[PDB]
Parts: sequence; structure tokens; C-alpha cells
Amino acid sequence: FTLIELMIVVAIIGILAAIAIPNFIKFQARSKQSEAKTNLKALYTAQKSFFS
Amino acid sequence: FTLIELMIVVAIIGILAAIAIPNFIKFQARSKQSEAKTNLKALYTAQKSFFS
Repeated sequence: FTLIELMIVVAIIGILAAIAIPNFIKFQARSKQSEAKTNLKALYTAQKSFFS
Repeated sequence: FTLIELMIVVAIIGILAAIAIPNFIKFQARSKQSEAKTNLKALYTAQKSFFS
């Protein structure tokens, strides 16, 4: 190999350092949203029992 | 050939000994700068995971 190859290797690791991977904060927010579901269903259940 | 040719041969060797070529220390420095990119991206990743 020659100089151009080594410079391309450096450029490629520079590229990978700035890769645009998926926004996983969306996935973690979706995980966090489960509190609302569980607690609202608990509201529903408690309201039904109180009415009964 | 004659004396002038042989002296020109010696002179051409002298010229090649003092040739001005590209400054490759800059290429070495550009190679060394890739650590900063890698480690800063590691900072970014670790901060994101800690926040999550």
C-alpha cells in the first residue's frame, strides 16, 4: 500500500466517528411511556371497584 | 562523454540531496488527530446513555 491508502483509512475512521445512527432517545422515551399505561389502567380498575 | 557531463552528474546528485518535498509531518499529525475524534464520540455516547 501507499500514502493515499493510509490517508483514506484515516478518513474512513473519521467518517465512522461522525456516522448518523438512529435516534435511540425515541426508543428510550417509548420505554418510559409505559408508566402512563400501567397507572391509567390502575385508575380504571380502582374506579370500577369503587363503583361496584 | 566529457568532464562537463560528469560534473553535471555530480551536481544532479547534489540537487536531489536537497530536493524540497511535501511536508509529511502534517500527514503524521492528521493521523494522530483521529484519537480526538474517537474519544470525543465515546464521550458523546456515554453522556447519552447516562442521561437515558
